[PDB]
Amino acid sequence: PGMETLELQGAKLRYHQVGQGPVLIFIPGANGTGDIFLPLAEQLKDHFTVVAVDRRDYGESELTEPLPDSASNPDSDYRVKRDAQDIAELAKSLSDEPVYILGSSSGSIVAMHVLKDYPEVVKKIAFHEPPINTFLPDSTYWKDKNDDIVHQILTEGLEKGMKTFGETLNIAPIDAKMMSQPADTEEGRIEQYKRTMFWLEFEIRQYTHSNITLDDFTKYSDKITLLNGTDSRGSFPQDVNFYINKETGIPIVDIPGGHLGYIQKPEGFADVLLNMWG
Amino acid sequence: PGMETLELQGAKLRYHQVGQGPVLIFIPGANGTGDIFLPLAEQLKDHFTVVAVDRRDYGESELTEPLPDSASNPDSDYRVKRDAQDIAELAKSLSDEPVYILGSSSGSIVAMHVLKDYPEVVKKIAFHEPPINTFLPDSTYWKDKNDDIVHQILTEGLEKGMKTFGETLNIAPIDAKMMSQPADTEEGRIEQYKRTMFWLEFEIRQYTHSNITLDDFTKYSDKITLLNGTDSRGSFPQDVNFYINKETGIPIVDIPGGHLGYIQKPEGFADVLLNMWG
Repeated sequence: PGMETLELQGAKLRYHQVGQGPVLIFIPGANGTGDIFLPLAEQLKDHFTVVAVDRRDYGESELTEPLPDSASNPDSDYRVKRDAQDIAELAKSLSDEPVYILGSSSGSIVAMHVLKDYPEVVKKIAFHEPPINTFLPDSTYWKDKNDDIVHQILTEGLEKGMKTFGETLNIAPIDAKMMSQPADTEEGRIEQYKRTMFWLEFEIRQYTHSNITLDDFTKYSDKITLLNGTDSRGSFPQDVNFYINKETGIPIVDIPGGHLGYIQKPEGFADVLLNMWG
Repeated sequence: PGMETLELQGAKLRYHQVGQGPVLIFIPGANGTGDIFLPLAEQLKDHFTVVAVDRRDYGESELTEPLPDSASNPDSDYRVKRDAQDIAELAKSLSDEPVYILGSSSGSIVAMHVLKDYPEVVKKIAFHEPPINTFLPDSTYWKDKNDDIVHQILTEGLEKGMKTFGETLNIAPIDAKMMSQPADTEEGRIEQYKRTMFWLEFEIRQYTHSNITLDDFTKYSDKITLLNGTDSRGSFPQDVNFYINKETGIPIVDIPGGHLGYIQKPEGFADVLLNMWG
């Protein structure tokens, strides 16, 4: 709304444009959207054609293709180079002459890569408070500090909500210890976080309130066995089975282990499945 | 163990298979991957052809089409129905007879939908500790609690996120205040958290250690201005501009506001820009 569109490879790039005169392209930082520049643009519109971009991963811009799987790697250069190319292609569609460019924060980093890889579109460029470290002395120190902070923030946020969730459902301590144990590797721990966040957004609410009724069980009563772990007593999922059994007559079979008894006590769990179905 | 693949609409479904005899399909819960059943499958492989599935969004399975946008909706049934469909088409591809099926946790919910919508593929089925609340007398209490845990993770990321911006970028706290001001609708707040998580994983490490050298600046030193805010003195980004200035001679221009001075002091910011470029 109020925004123009430039279609590029993998994205529809949306930007605000106001004013008259030489093109001045503003590149946003962490918020990623050009609206943060509109009060500044109002002050400038008599001297520049001000262009404030939503970078392709943000705001009203939209990817038309998924990012490469490699983009989640901390060393990936795909996004920063693609953002820089976005600016250069937006510059050429708006002007035949080199333009004015200002980026702030990560936007200044994009602007450095515009200058490096497409200097032909740069008349003048400004780097407002850039947080890049690569050329600093001992830049590995700052790279490692950033990698650590990101790791800490992501992993710590989920463990709080995962404790609360466990206490709500009265999951046994044994079970909660094991379905929250952090993976033995670096990539194992990241995949855990991604897995848990997908589960939170896309599974737990959708599945636990899905359209199942007791009528759906009684039709096929003779086929159903309900399994409660002998080490997970008092937890919410056992109450769910207790209710099904109360209202349908379908029997509960007790089985070793807790909520994860199939991995906690494999031989014991198996023995019971053979009792049932062997 | 190499996994088997079944190509379905929208996904390559991957699964482990061991043993002989009637088919027995294990459906995983929140971890989403069948490998959690491999010790149990070893106990049963003399009696059943054991099949332990990676549900299509997890593990070695892979989507071949994006998830629908509406899958994010807490009331969406796309994923659980598609999960149940996957199991039934797996059963038909493995066996001309109805098969044995066991799901645990959210996998037992998938198993309920398999029995409900594809009863013809179920010989016998076990629901191990299901966390579904829909048919319970107090469903609403459990459902509202789940929505609330999910809501918790969102709002804790919001406030931890103000701590993130000031501690990842090392910037004055008034600037981190503005960078983390809550969006003014709930839908906007959900997008805000996604935008912070994306920036945290996909932007800050990749950009702040991208391949810019001081030689890249000296080559176009005449085009470049470094911008430091007058209200954000002391921060790491100003230290970066100080180092660039020290090594290349490129001038630093002070400009009103802090790290976000273009919106904090738009007319003071513009006046400086016009002295540089107007």
